[PDB]
Formats: sequence, structure tokens, C-alpha cells
Amino acid sequence: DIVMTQTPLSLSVTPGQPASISCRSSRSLVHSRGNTYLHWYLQKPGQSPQLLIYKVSNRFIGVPDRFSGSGSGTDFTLKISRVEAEDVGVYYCSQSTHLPFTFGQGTKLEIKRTVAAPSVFIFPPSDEQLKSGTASVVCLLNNFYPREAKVQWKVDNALQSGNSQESVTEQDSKDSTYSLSSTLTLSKADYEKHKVYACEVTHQGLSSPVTKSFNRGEC
Amino acid sequence: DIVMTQTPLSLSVTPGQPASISCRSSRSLVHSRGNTYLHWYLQKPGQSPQLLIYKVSNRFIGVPDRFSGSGSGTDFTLKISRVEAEDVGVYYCSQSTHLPFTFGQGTKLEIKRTVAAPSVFIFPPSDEQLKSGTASVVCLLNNFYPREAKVQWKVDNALQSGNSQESVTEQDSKDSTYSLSSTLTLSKADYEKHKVYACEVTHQGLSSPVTKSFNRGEC
Amino acid sequence: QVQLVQSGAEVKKPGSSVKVSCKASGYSFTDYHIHWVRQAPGQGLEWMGVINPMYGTTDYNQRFKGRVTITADESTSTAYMELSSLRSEDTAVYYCARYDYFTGTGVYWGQGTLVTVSSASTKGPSVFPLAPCESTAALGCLVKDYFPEPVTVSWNSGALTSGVHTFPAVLQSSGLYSLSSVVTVPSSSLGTKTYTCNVDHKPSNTKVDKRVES
Amino acid sequence: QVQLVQSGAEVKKPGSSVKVSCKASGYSFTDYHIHWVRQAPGQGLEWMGVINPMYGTTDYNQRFKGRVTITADESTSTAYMELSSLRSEDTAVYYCARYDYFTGTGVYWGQGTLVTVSSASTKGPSVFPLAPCESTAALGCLVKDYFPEPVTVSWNSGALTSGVHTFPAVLQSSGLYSLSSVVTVPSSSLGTKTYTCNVDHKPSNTKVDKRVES
Amino acid sequence: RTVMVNLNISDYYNRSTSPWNLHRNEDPERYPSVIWEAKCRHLGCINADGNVDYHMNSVPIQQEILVLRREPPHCPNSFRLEKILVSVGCTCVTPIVHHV
Amino acid sequence: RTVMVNLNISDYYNRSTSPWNLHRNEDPERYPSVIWEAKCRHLGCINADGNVDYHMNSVPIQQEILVLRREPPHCPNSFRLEKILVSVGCTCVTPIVHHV
Repeated sequence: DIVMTQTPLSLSVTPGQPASISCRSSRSLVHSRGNTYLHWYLQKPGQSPQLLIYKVSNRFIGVPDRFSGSGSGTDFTLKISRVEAEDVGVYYCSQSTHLPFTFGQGTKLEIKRTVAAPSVFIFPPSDEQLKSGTASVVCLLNNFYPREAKVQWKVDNALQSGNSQESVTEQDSKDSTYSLSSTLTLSKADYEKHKVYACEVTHQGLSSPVTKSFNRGEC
Repeated sequence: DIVMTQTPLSLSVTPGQPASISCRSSRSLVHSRGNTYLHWYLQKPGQSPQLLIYKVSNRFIGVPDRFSGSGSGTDFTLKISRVEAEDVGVYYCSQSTHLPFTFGQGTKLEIKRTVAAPSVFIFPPSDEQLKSGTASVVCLLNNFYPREAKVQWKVDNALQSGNSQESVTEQDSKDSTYSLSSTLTLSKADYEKHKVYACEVTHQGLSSPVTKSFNRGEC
Repeated sequence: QVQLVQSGAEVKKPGSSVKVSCKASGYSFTDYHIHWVRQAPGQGLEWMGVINPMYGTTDYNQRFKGRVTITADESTSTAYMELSSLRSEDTAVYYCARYDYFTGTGVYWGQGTLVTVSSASTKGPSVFPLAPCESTAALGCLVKDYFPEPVTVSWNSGALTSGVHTFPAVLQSSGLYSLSSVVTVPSSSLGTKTYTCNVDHKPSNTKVDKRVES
Repeated sequence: QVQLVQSGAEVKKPGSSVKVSCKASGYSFTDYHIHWVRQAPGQGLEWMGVINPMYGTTDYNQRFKGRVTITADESTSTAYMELSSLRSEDTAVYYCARYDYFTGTGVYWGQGTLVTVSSASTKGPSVFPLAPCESTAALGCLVKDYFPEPVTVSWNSGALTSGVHTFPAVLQSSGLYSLSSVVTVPSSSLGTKTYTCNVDHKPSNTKVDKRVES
Repeated sequence: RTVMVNLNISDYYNRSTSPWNLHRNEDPERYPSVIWEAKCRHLGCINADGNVDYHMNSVPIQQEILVLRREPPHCPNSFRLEKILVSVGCTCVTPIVHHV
Repeated sequence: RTVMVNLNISDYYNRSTSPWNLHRNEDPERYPSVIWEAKCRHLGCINADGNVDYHMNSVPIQQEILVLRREPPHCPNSFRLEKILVSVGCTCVTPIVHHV
């Protein structure tokens, strides 16, 4: 098996700025009848890989000219002249010269867009869920950048720990932002013992922390 | 077509002295599956080539260890550690890697043995031949070395020119000598006009010239 | 045009065998090779094998040993990959791709197929509304306690697509997945318009529609 | 043991075609390839082509163009080379050789076949004695005015072989070949022993024996 | 249509660059009942390095063969002539490159 | 021995590394009268450089085929079953190296 090594493993690039990805194979990718089967793919999370460059330097139909390929033997480079938001994803090199066909580790491309403060929302548990004997409080941090955000749950001013999970979206292909959801999980009993449920957010885009709350017994 | 070039084209070696022959091909003689099909042959005049070395360095069954082969890619060498009389002949390199198979120009090996003076003999024309209307007088120079010998025909002391042919044998495989035959061709009429037929020989091995003669009208 | 459609996601117990299908259209099935490539969660791509639909000639990756069987049916333009003696490590997204000799690689790809290797019982989700308790509002659906992945969350039967965020699922201490799909909407629309999330869990044959009301 | 026997020498007119045979023995005919190689007078060796007697599969030298046809007969263990549209330049010695994959080259060779391309008439030789007119004597045979080459000169039906010299033929102004075979003998034997040369010109079916007397 | 019929009844598969295996095709209603058919071992061919080369193809070489089938069915004395395609071995070919 | 018989009657050769040509085998006393047989174009095979490689062999792939022969001769209504060997194509094989 041919080993394909990609450098770097991750990249954060400002839109408009160039990007370069290296691919080196453990053995030469030149075939007996003269062709070099080195290709470049871009994969967006939870989507099939899309062909970018085939046979070292050929751009696939529909691929913008900002993408270019070069190299020979064992060392290859994919260059992006100007990074655009739509370019977010994981880039793979691949050899189809030698069986079994092999891919590189992948290089993650993150778009270094400008700070975007999150819009914060809070959702009380539904009456149907409460019948179930559990309460889930949800806090949404919408369309922000960078990914680093801090969510704190307060129940009647007391800081909570170990009873909440987070989930972040994949960086958006159009606006290059993220969205996060924090879910506080309480028993129906604990939930009904307290009044104020607050969600506190800290982010680079905010001048001070943002709190969204409700009083159990409005809803 | 692969071109095989041999150097030198000829060689005169003293028995006991070493010999070396170079073979260079226009393209590498290394086959796709790893073997190098370069071989050495020795050809004695009016005999099929005999295999000496196969696949660069392997000696063929029965070939003495004085013969050795080496080389790689495009440059090869046949070495003879001690030249022997039996080694006289033409040496060829040959490639069987690429179609069409090719041979070198050939290298002639002459054995530089010590001087050997010729034994000289003269033969009058036969009575059957004379009935035919032609007379052929033959002079034999037997087992001599080197090949350079000078045969002069005298008819009644007058030096002859342009009415005689020579033929030399191939260098002997055992004693490394040559033998020459000179044939003087006269018409029956010219032959019967003169008495003394002489054959005069000059050779490195003779301190002075040797004459063999007869008088037409003994035989 | 050229299109590859794979079979829906599956959950298989360790030691069982899975068979993923790949339906081809938009070209002569027999004229192009079909390759199979997999991807374990947050991992790279891995070539599994190839079939020549014209003759049924195949070539496999030795890493999988004699566990992978790839086959093609000319009459239904479908190729199949069969992975036997399933391990937890075989949990992955399986892709089919058609290769060609001009490009020399896989141009057209199937959507993917997720195969979860688990001794865990299949459970359909519970869809709860997320309504608030100033001029932009958010509403959503808590899709809680289902196994295995994936779920599909649309809004107003695919009508509403702008401003929707269906969060990557998080495996709770239950061993069950939980997730939320949210949408931002003008506060003015809260009354004049109706917002419904459509949840589909194909493994448990569960289709649920919940009306989000404040 | 392993042996290759070729057909006798021939004379062909320009434009005609020649067919040389190569009879194999001492091994399984079908298991080894037969190659054909030629040599024009005082020139190097030149590969003409190859046959696989098992299947009749051949490969030729492009230099000869579509003039060379090589064939093999399993039943008579004989391979043949057929050279058409003969030129003066095709005058040469033709060899057959069996190749092998261990050695990778031609080990066993045929004796050779001389093919003279000439519009010249075949003529048998005239054998004349060479007797003298002190303690070592020489005697011989003048083999004169024959076409084409070769002749075979033995002494006392192959008995006498030591001290014999059959000189390379010389093409006289006639267009005919001339040659002498000589032998040295003790002068004491001149009386007690009989010396006869045996001349054989196969192209003209001429066998001559001449008694050398002084 | 009916005639009288009198009854008068190499490691290549491994050494080929396009190797194959023989598969048993048995039909009790047919003569010959058993036909051994070649199936190519790989998609590709074996190169000089002994590895499978994807850029060459092992293809089965097929030929029309004459077989007898019982007519009407299960009748041991009455038959119909049939032409079927059988793979006798595999060959190595350079592929066809498709474009429009 | 006698049965009733009802009558119910790819550029590979060029693209193969062991290419072949088809040869007409015609026999008026036989059915099929015409059989097209493969004969290998070279001793060797074609390598990656498009040249003939002597160290590989083009070999014909042969199979037993059923043919009808008129019995007795020149009788259009009476036949005998015969088994003959036909070359259907050629394959490329690494050669056997012989020694003792």
C-alpha cells in the first residue's frame, strides 16, 4: 500500500488570501504506460467527495481556475490563488496508479472570516416533554465566528456543571459562520423546584456577556 | 534496432597474455522482469558460433574459467586471463533483451606466436591438365608465422607479374600457424616455351630467400 | 444526467453482514467500472474495491481480507457491496463511485450510506417543540432519544429552508442520540404563518410532524 | 545428444526464393524456440527471425520486410526458413539455433547453409594431381573451375587428416572457383603407401577420387 | 429439420497475465450436461512486478458452442440443437476510453 | 447411438497484449462447414512500450467443440458427432523454463 502524506493537516485562511496543500507519496505515481494518476478532491461534511483536479494538473469541468495542480513523481501541490467561502471543507489527494488505490489524511480548510457576534435564544421545555419526566432547556447561539464561544447555565443564579451538552454546526459555505446549541437536561422534579433559567454567552464579537432567560411559570 | 559496438575490432595477443573486449549497446539491456540478456560467442571461420558467456557473467557448461564476463546497463566486458591457441577466432557480443536481437561487429583475435619459417614446395602441372590447354604451377608455403610472406614466380629467371593468385588458410587452432598457396597460371603454349619454373619465398623466419624449382622435362 | 443512488442507512449487530446497493442512471452501466470507498466517523477515505459490470471482474483491498464481496446486476443497473463479519470499526459511511479511463479516477459519486455496527436496539425519536417563553424569533424541534443515526428534519414540508440549522447529533449517556433543528423567523410572522418540523427516522420507519406554537 | 542438421548449400538466381531446412534431435522439438541467423561473407551475424514449434507463432526482423517466412513441422522435427525475392546481398551462410529461457540465448546451432545468389551456371570441378617433379614430401589436388561453393576434400576416404590443408577458394577471372588441398607425408611412404583425394561438389552431384602419383 | 446422429464420444489459466478459474455449469436437460467455464480472476492484468495493473483489463474470450437440449422436456431419446456462449479463457486488453 | 435432432439455428483480437487473426477452416462434409480459428500474431506479447516482448508468450486458448460430419460420406441426411479442437483467441503467459 502507497502512503499519501498531506501537509498541513489544517489551515485557516482569510477570504481572498492564497492557500497551498502538499501531497507526497511513498512511491512514484508514474504509470508504466506514462500517465500520473494523482488527483485532488474536496469533501464538505456529510457529502460525497467532489473532483477538483485529475491527472496532476487537469481541472475538472466546472472547477474555477483559482484551483491549480502541479508536481511529479512523489511530490505534488494543490494551490488556491484566492480562498472563497464556498471552499470550506476537507481536501484529499488520491492515487489511482497502484492497487489498492489510496487517499491522503485530508487537510481541513477553515475560512478566517471577520468576527461575527452570535444571536442568542432560549427555549423552555415543552409541556409534552414534561409529561415524560424530563426537562430539556435549549440555548441557541446563531451565526457567529470564530467557533470559540462560552455558554454558562444558571438556575436561580446558581452556576450549573455537568448537566448540559453542546453541538456546533459545520462552518457555513456561504456566510462562513457557526451555530451552537447548548442543552441543559434536568429531571421534571428539579425543574419544578426553581424559577429562573438563564443562558449566559461569552464571545469575541460581544463587548460584554449576553444573557437570555425565562421564568418557569410564564410559559 | 539496438546497436552493439565492440572495441577493439582486432587483437594480436601472445599466448599466456591477457585479453579484454568491450561491448556497448545503444540502449540498456536490462529487461522489465529484471534479467540482462547480454551474451558472448566465439566463432571459428566456417563454423557456427559457440556460446561462451550468457546473461553477462555466466559461463556456459564446458567453457574454461579463463573466460569471464562483467558489466551492466549499456557497457560490458569479456576478459580472457590467459590467451591460448584454441582461442583464435571472432568474438561477438549479443543482446536478446529487445526484438530484433542484435550482435556486435565482432572482434578478431589473432595469436601472436613466435616466428615460424615456412616449408616450401613446388608442384608441376599434371599431364591431364595440360591436355586441357592450361598449366597451373603450385607453390606451397607450409606452417609459418606471421602471415606476411612474399612469393615470387620466375620462369627461366624472368620475374612474373599478374598471372598468379594466393590463398591463405585461417590461423590454426593448435599450432597457430598459417599456410599459403600460390598458383601460377600459364597457357599450355607458354608453358612449353620455357624450362625452369621457380618459386621464391621471403619470410621473417628465413635468414635469406628460399627457392624451389623444377625443369619442365623431368616430370 | 449521470446519477448514483445508494440504499438507506443501516444498523447491524457485531458479526453480521451488510449489503449496500448503488443504482446507476444517465449512462451505459456496463461501460464504466464501479468502485466502493468508505469513511469511518471523522476519518479519511479508504478504497474498498472495484467491479467491471460488463464481466463481473473484481479487485479488492487486502486490508479487509475475504470480508468484502462486490457484485453488479446489468438488468437493474445496480452494484452492491457486501461486508461480512462486522466489527465496531466497520461503523462508517460507504460510497460508490464510477471511474473512467479519461480522468483515471472517480468522477460521479453516490450520496453515501451510514452503517452503524451496534448490538443496540433501534428506537424512533420523540419530537418536542421549541417555542419562546425582539423583531427576529427562533423556533425549533428537539428530536430526542433515537437510535441509530440519521434523521431528516425539514420545515413546512421542505418549503422553509433559509435560516434552518439541524445540529449534528450528540450521543447522550443513554446510548441514544439527541438533536435540535432550529429556524429564525420574523416576529411579525408569529400568528400570520404556521411552522411545522417534519422528522423522518427511516431505520425505525418513523415520520413525525410537530406544530411549533408559542 | 542435442543436434541441428541443415540442408546442403544452394545456388539461386536473383529474384528466386530459397528454403533452408533445420532437422532437430536429442530433445522435445516442441518445447524450444528455433531462431534463424545469417552471415554475408566476411560480415557479422544478423538475426532473421524466430518460430515457436508448439504453436507456429513467429517473430521476424523488419529489415528483411515481408521476404522471410519461418515454419516448423512437428512430425519431422524440422524448421524451415524461406527467403523470397533474392538479391546478390542475400548471398550468405544461414544458421538455425535453438533458444531457451534459462540461458536466454541460442545454445545449440546448425552447421550452416551457404546460399549463393547468382545468375551463373553450376559447374562441377576438375581434379588434377599435385605430385613433385628431402625427407618430408607434399602432395595435393588442384580442384579447379567449379561453381558454386563449397567442395569437400578428404584424403584416403577420411583416413588421412593430419597435415592436410584445403585452401580457401579463390574466384578466378573465369567466374569459377579454384582451390588446392595439400598434405605433407614422409618421403619413405612414397611407394609403400597410396594417396587419394576425394572431392565432393554436392550442387553439381560430382564425386571424384584422384590417385596422386609421382 | 430432423437428422440421424451417431455418437462418437497446460497451466495457462495460472500463468496468464489475465488468469482465470473454471466454474461448473451443469444442466441435466443438456448434452454436454457439464460445461467448465472460465471466469477472470481480476479486473486488471498482472504486470512485470507481479502486481495487478488496473490500467489493463482481463476480459473473457467467448465462443458460440453447439449443445443438445431434450425436446420435449425430460425425453431421453429426442433433442433440439442450441447455441450458447461460453468463456474458454481470459485475455489482457488495453481499455477503451469513452468521451462524447 | 441415434437420436432425433431439431434444428434451431469487441476489438479484443487487436487490443490484446497477445493479438490474433482469424483463419477460415472450411469442410463441406461438416456442420458447421465454416469455423473461424484464431492464430496468434506474435511469438511474444506486446509490452507497455507497444513493442513485442520475447520473454512473454502469446499462446492460443483452445477448446473442444461438437461438430456433425456426414456419415456415410456425401449423405446430406445422415451424420456422426465429432469433437475437434479450435483456437478461440490468444492469451499472454510467462514461459516455462526447462532444465534436467
